[PDB]
Amino acid sequence: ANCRILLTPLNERDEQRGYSTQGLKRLSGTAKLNPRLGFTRTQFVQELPRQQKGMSISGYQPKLQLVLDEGEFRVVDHQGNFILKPSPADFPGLAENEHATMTLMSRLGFDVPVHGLLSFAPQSEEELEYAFVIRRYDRDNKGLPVHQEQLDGAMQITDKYGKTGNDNEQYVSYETLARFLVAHVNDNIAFKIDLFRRIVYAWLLGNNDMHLRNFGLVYSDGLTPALAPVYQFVSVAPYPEYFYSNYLALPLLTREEGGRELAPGFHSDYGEYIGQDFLLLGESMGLAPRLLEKLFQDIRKENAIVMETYEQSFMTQDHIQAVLQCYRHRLGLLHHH
Amino acid sequence: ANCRILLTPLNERDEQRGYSTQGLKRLSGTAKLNPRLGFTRTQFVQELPRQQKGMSISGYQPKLQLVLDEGEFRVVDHQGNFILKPSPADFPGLAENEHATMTLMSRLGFDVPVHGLLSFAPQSEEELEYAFVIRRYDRDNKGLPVHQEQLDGAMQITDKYGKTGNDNEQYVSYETLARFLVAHVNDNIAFKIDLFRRIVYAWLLGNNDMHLRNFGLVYSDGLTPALAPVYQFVSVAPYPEYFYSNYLALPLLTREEGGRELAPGFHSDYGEYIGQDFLLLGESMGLAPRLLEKLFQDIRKENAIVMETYEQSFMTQDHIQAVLQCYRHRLGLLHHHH
Amino acid sequence: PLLTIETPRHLGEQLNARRKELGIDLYTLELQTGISTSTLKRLFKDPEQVKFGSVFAVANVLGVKLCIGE
Amino acid sequence: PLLTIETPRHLGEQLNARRKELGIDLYTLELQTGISTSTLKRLFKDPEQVKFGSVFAVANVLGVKLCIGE
Amino acid sequence: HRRVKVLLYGQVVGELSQNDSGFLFQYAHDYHGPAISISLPVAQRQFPSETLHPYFASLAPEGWLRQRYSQIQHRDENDLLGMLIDNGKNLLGAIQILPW
Amino acid sequence: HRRVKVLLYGQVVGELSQNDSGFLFQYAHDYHGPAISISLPVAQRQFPSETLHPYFASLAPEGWLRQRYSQIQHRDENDLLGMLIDNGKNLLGAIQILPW
Repeated sequence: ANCRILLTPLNERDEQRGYSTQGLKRLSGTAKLNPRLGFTRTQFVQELPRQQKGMSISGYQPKLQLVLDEGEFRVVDHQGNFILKPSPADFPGLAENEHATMTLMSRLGFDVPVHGLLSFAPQSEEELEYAFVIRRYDRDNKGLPVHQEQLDGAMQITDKYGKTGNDNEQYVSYETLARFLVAHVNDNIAFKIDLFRRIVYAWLLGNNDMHLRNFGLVYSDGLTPALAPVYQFVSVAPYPEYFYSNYLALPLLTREEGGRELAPGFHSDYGEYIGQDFLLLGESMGLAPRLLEKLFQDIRKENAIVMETYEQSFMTQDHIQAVLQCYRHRLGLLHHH
Repeated sequence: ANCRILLTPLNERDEQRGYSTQGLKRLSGTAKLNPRLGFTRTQFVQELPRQQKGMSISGYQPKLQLVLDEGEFRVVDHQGNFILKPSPADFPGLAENEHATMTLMSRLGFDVPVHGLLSFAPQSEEELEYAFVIRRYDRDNKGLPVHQEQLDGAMQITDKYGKTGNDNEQYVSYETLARFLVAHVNDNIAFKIDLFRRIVYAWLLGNNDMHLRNFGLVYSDGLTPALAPVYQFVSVAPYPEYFYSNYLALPLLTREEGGRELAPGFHSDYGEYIGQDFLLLGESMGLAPRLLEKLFQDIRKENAIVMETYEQSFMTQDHIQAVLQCYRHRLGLLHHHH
Repeated sequence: PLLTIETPRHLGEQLNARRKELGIDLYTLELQTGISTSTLKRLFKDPEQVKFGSVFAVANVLGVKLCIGE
Repeated sequence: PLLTIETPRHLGEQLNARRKELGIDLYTLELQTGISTSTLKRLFKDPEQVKFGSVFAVANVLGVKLCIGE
Repeated sequence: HRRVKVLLYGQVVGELSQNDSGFLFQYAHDYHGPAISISLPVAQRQFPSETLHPYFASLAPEGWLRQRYSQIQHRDENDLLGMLIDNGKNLLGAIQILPW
Repeated sequence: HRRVKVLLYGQVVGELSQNDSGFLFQYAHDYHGPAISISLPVAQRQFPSETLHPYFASLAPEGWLRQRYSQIQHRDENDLLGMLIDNGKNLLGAIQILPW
């Protein structure tokens, strides 16, 4: 009864279709879009053997390049306008996870490309398999290429996680990264709040793989760069090994680089990142203390949206149960200054 | 007694020479300049017939181009560094008139090129004849050409008095000239005050010949132009046929352009320009009233300089007296304001 | 992209226009800058009677740079 | 020919330097503009606490243009 | 009728032409330096006029200097307004008027 | 061990070469437009380095997309500027990696 694009309830006229007219409009730019793909999974997604074992979940996700031919999707081999991310073979339901999270991000007001869930043509009367589709952000209105760059390259960092030393420690942090960003984009307060909330919400939602290749710079309005939209936002809470590996992808504070110093929350009885650690991050960004208090109050008010969006999503419940456990836990830690 | 360059009193040393060393330095940059020219007037100045009459007295003035070879002045026909201005044949003592006026303008703080009086080589034991010499402002320290341009061409006016129709009426005014200037130079208050004082002193001293070609634009600071220094300031008061032609070269206020309207001073019982007229001029350039009240007071306290400079100048006593009623009469009219 | 400020009202009008295109409400500016909302509504219409430091502060928190030329 | 104002103090020193290079004294500015000489001295030291209209007024008197960029 | 080169600071910035309908001052399409006069902006490039542009007329000397030059060199008192070519090298400022 | 060309917004910006000692990136001397990265300013123009420049190294894919090419072709990461050419027409942005 919920929309496979917007996760909003369907309206009788749309219930049988499974997609609201609002969602089909938002994705394609046309209301006559066919979200039922005309190809099966195995027709274009060829599974390679063995893969790896120590890779992050994103490294197992296949990517297909899609284009919109007269309201119908068609797989191209080079330069598409859409990207289709099916669930990896070993992580069933990941596409519904990315769709759930990125819908929440969009509902919380972040800059998110239009996205949704498309289904593969069935093979033999099995349950329909749905995959995650998203519009590419390095294209403009006429589908013309827009230049972009990932942060690992801009910061001249050789590793997604900053493991650039003679040990196993990380030498780039979210604080250090934010200081780099304000040096090269427009320093307005609206940008600083958004970036601060991206970091707090990656922690709250369990995205411990927001590394330097998941930040981007878009060269749209002339030579001045802008922060790229949210992407690759998945909650790792349903997967306990990958989740218990790290609290976030990067150290939160600059004092933590190289394992030289611990975040204040690590010395507390909670032993993880807490609210005072995120206050110190905001302080370094130049956010006023009065503002951060209000910023924290807003985040508390948004758990209503967080509960709702995940509960009306298409993930498996034991996965939804996992995300809300992590969220409620870390949202509780924000109160400790 | 007084220096032929600076008009300041000479000391015993320099009395017989007629020139102070401090003035010889201002003119040339060297203390052993020879201001006694090594050529006669008829050597270079041809005696030209008097063409018509009733023009400007400057339209009869010869001009010679001089260069400084060592401490000696030398006549060239191509681009020089000095301009020598003899007294016109029909107007004796005009060179001493420009020197007195120009020295005064320099003493009143205006931007004035260095200048003075030089003597022609005599023919046979006669009265020494003096001419006005002045350094060109379109030259820098190295003597390299600096670009400039006169106002009539800048404003695209085909006559220096603005008689651009067959009314014979004047169609450009000092109010309109200043409005054009601030459009193309930097409008700092320092520029406006200098310009406003230039126009008031042209009226005070009897310079009814500040036409559009006695204004200039200098292009020194790259693209930004600046108003040229003061040049061609002479008092017409000694010469009545020319002095009663106009109170000023151009109409004062834009309301008088082409004769459509009269300045308030002409409607008053004084019948000429008065203090109110120059308030309306400055109050059109953006000068605040409290500033204009102060600017008038500074002009009153400078009357000590005007008396002193002219009385010690090298003009005939009848000429000095003519200029000083013009100054004293018009300086009083500055009081009739509000 | 350079715009010469003609009057103080001009600057106030541009800054308020900039603020709205960034989606920033007044309460956020009060919390960040410490300038009261009443003074901010003042600044965004005519900042003629507003301290220069506040106008300069609001311009910075909005990403606006101030220049001078001749 | 453009200078980015870094701080309010940076603006005051630039204007005061422009004022001195033009030969204008404080009493001339008080008559033209109406801002007192004591406040003009504060304007050229640190105009953080001076009304923005007073700073804009002085900059026009000195031939200084005020622009905004991003 | 006549065609003459215009140069500022020793380098040619354009050309002044005269025909039957009038005069035409032209900046060279490759000159992007300072303008010779605020009456002739570099951005406009081409300048037509039936009578001589007021800038060019004003560079000619007048008075005693126009009399000494015209008593010995008979130029057409008005039709040929190019007395500037004869005086081109003795102009005020950094401008020269030189024949082709 | 190739000399490969880089393409931004469809126009040649320069070329990236691999020699004996290391790599060298060369903004073409006539290019005065936007730079392909903030790590690579147009002003420096020349860019030598021992290892692959951190920009181009990050332009190469890493996940399921890299294991596809590592399954068919599989050069065991022996040609560092020579893994970008397998997808030089599949890069994010307006950048292209094209041989000669």
